[PDB]
Amino acid sequence: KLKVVATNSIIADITKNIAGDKIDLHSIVPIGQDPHEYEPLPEDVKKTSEADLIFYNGINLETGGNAWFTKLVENAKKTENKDYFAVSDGVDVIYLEGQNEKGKEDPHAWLNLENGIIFAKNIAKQLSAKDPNNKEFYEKNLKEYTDKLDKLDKESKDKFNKIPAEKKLIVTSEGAFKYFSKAYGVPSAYIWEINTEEEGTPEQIKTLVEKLRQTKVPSLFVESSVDDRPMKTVSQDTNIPIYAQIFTDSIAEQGKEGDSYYSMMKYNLDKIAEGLAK
Ligand SMILES: [Mn+2]
Repeated sequence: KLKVVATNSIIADITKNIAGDKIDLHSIVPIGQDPHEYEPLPEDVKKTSEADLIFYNGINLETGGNAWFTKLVENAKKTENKDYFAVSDGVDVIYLEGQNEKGKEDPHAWLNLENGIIFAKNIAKQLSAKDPNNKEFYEKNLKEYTDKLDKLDKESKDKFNKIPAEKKLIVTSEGAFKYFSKAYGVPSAYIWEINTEEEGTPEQIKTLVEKLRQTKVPSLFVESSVDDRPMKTVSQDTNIPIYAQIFTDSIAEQGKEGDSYYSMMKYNLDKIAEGLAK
């Protein structure tokens, strides 16, 4: 069976939904861990060597740890677009605020279901290319999976319409909501823009607090994959309660709510809608 490697639990989850049990999947970044700067383990390095097909997010996700993914994929002598593929190829890339080049991209594409579908299309493409036997299975799973996602996106484009503008702000630690914001029309603020930066300096915190004091935002959120101290601080300083943990860089641990791309997207939608209705 096809030996596949996903860099993180999101891509891995999407992959499972395409490949079912037709492949040997290994997911590098453990659930709940930050996929921006990860130190691949020996099993990770071995599985990547043996892999027929490696999926990563690209658009500047796995290029901290000073390019851990690049170095992973160097050492394993793998070739871009032959052995490994960025599953974000195709997304309308959004860039980080201020800096603006290759390495100014914001990686968080998947917080837009349409992009989640693009990922699935890319994942399915490559699975088929590399394992033509199961081409049909994949495409069938794909069509089903993207329907599931598309429905959900279709249903959610409205969720936020009734939120009073001055409450309508998603606040999370990392600025991982740019795509979400664009897709569902709810602005987002944050303590640090991307996890590769210092995380939760008194300055970032002050900046966010001062922005928040100007709002009537009822709830802050905190992602499942970051230290929550900084946001607790924001919470305390603005007296805005942290309403829910949500999912940016990772799906939930096995069995919890949100433990798949689809249901983490569903969870986020729901919790944020409730959180901001409060
Ligand atoms: Mn992130």
